[PDB]
Amino acid sequence: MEIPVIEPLFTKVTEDIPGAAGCVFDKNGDFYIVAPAVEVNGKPAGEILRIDLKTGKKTVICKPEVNGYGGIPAGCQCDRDANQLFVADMRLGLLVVQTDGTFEEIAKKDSEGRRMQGCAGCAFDYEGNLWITAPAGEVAPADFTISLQEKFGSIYCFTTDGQMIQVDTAFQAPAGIAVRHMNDGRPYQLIVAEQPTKKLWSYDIKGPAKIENKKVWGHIPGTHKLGAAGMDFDEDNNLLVANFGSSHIEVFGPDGGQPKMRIRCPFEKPCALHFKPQTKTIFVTELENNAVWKFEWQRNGKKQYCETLKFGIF
Ligand SMILES: [Mg+2]
Ligand SMILES: [Mg+2]
Repeated sequence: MEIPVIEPLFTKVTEDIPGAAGCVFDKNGDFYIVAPAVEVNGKPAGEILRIDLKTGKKTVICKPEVNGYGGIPAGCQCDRDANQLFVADMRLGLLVVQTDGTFEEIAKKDSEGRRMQGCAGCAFDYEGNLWITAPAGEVAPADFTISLQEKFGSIYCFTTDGQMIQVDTAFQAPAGIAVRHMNDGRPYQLIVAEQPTKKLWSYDIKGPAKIENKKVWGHIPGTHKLGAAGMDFDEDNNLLVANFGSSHIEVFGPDGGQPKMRIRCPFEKPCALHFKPQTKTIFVTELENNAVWKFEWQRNGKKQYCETLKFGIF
């Protein structure tokens, strides 16, 4: 059982973005990168940037900061009803960021009164609930910590009613995250990457912030220390998963298990992925060259929540 590999042509899009992680298309087809970077001394110096795709030129729209504590934004999703970005920050929690660069911190505490943990990945379901991974410890002003060895990583659901609910915990560095939907649009499965354990986990989604039947859903190949990072579904509900401790993007079928195909990259350390809406084009961030690339996949992406806005014919 050798896993078949393809080597499509990758094209460089932009470069020199230290930590280039989360990326997203907004409702105008503009492209954003979050850059969870620090300065030499270690002070957070996170950034959210917009990329001109015909030129690769970059524009910093936001340097998140709260009480002089800098952000480490890592993951991002675009909203549906308003063109605004929900941003998962490893120092600041969940931010909502306008295209005009202004932002709001969403929650200092969760629904049980606990201080919020720093967040990394997030995925809207089609009902507008945001599922979030939190591999960091408490948000600032607490000292930064990371569940790369100890199991204090957590999962949240930020519901359409405005509740920040912790739905599971005791993960070792949860990273990427995605929601599988049935053909009729109902959220069905939550998939969570547990980065250093090489596991992808699945839950049955029974409602807003109600998940159960947790199980190991997929295995990430590779012998290195870090496995899965970012992930996204294609329109057939194949899950593409950046394998950080490698030069590959893994492709799982709807049934999980072992990858049914691997995509070899011209670089190590793939981090985040995102389809361009209505195209087969996948954008990939990677931390060997701190750069962004694109390549063509075999079919279009699964529509993100922000693509599901509909309007009465009147
Ligand atoms: Mg649990
Ligand atoms: Mg993505």
